[PDB]
Amino acid sequence: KSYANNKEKEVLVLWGVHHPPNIGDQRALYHTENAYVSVVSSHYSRKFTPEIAK
Amino acid sequence: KSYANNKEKEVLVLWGVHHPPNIGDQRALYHTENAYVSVVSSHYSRKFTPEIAK
Amino acid sequence: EIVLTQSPGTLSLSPGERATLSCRASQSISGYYLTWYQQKPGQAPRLLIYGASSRATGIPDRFSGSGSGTDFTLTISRLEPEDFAVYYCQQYGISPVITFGGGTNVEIKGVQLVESGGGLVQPGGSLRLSCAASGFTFNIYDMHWVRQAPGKGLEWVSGLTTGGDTSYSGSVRGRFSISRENAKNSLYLQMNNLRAGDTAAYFCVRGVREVGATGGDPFYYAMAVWGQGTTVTVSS
Amino acid sequence: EIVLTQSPGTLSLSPGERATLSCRASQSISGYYLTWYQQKPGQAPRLLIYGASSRATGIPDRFSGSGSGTDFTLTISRLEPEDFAVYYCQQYGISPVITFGGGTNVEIKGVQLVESGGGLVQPGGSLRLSCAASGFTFNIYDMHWVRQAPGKGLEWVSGLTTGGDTSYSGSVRGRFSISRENAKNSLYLQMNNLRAGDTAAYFCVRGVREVGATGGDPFYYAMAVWGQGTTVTVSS
Repeated sequence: KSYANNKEKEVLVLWGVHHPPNIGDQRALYHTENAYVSVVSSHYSRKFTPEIAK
Repeated sequence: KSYANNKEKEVLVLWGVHHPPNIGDQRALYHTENAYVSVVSSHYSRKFTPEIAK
Repeated sequence: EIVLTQSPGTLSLSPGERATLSCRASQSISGYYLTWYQQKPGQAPRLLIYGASSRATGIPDRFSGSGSGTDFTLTISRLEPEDFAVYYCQQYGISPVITFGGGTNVEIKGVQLVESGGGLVQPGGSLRLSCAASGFTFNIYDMHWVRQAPGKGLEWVSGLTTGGDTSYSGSVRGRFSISRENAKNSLYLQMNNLRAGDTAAYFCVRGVREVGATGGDPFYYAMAVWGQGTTVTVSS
Repeated sequence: EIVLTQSPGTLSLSPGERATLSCRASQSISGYYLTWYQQKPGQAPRLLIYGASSRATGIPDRFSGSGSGTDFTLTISRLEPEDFAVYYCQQYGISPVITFGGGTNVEIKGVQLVESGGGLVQPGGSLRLSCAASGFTFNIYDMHWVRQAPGKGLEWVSGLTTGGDTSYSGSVRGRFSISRENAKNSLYLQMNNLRAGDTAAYFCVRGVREVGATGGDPFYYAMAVWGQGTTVTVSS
């Protein structure tokens, strides 16, 4: 999914990257042990690939 | 591939990391969905593992 | 949420036998969406199966199911006289409404909650029930109050998530009112305008781990655990 | 670039038949390096197969090939009278020189470009052709001018990448000269010192996506698309 500005003012955006404390959540909710997110812009961009950390 | 200085002067070096906008390029050109580059020095070193981002 | 239909509401079969039971709905409804129970008359219900395949804790291997979409199914590998029981079919609506099959009797041929206040009122009257918790964190789980007439199909009276989204039936709503207390580790159900449709045995029920907490509890989209229930009646 | 040799330049076969055709070269030449065409006499060519295995767009499944190194091959699963046609074998030299097989007639027993200026001159004379584009971005692709004598093997007259690396044949070079215009969406071929070897039908051809652009165009190392061509002649 995506968005770009139409308002012509500047924008401030927030998001999160889930780290369960156990795997049974991870398989139950999302059904992949693989994590891969890619939050992308022109200037900034970054990916996220976590595991469970107790 | 590699290089080290023989000129005894300081050196300035540039390179790039390809992000296609579609996969058919990626398979056609390079024939791996996997990206892994490793640009390495003594002090600096870094790897690069991108995907397609539209 | 959708009307279900069990298949069959009672059956009579011999030992050393399978038993196929099909709970199917109006619409096609996606499959980690149901769970499956038993109950002995006099005992509270017990949890067996969830999501049309997968199996609960403290178990043999014999009860096993299948099916998808509109037609969900639980089957049985072996029948035994210790299984002499009514089995149920309980589904979490996307409209957050549990819906119930009408119970299925197997006849074989030859931690806890605690309820509070069950009993009599006058019809058109007013009465409250409470429940209370023991040995867990009543914080987390989405709770449900449930009813049952004797040897009848269940009905789901009400439930509430821990962030306040209520769900009732359109008939029962307004006449009942709930309220929850996690610091108390207890629950309340104030009730008014009571007629013979309420003449039934009720149950307090702990359901669903909401998203996040420490624990050695996983979650399903099944119940967690029941209570022993209690009788409530109008008369004169 | 290398001389090719098709096998056979004509054949006569019945319906409901395969057809094996082998285009092989001097050297061994690596396999995503060829593409394969048809043409009906009167029609422009059409694209079928590339890289000795893989298949173009808007297709049945019947034409299918194999081979590697020196000997490339296209085979056919079924023959039909709608296939009555000459098939070609066109390869991108590492010396950036397209080379051509001599056409292979199947006989069955019982968006666009536009050319400009084809016609007559005197031998030893001088004349220009143009081509012009429609409904794409003439920016991107590596272009090729091509020739064909009637019912003869083709010859590749010239082509140019979009960064200026020209390629001609050693015979044809100097007598022809090209120039490209992407802002115009058009192409030019000024030509001088013209003899009967030029008495032939020519074609303007859009080839290869260079590296990088937005689009729902992939690339091969085949052609993209042809034009309808036009006749050119010397006489007196």
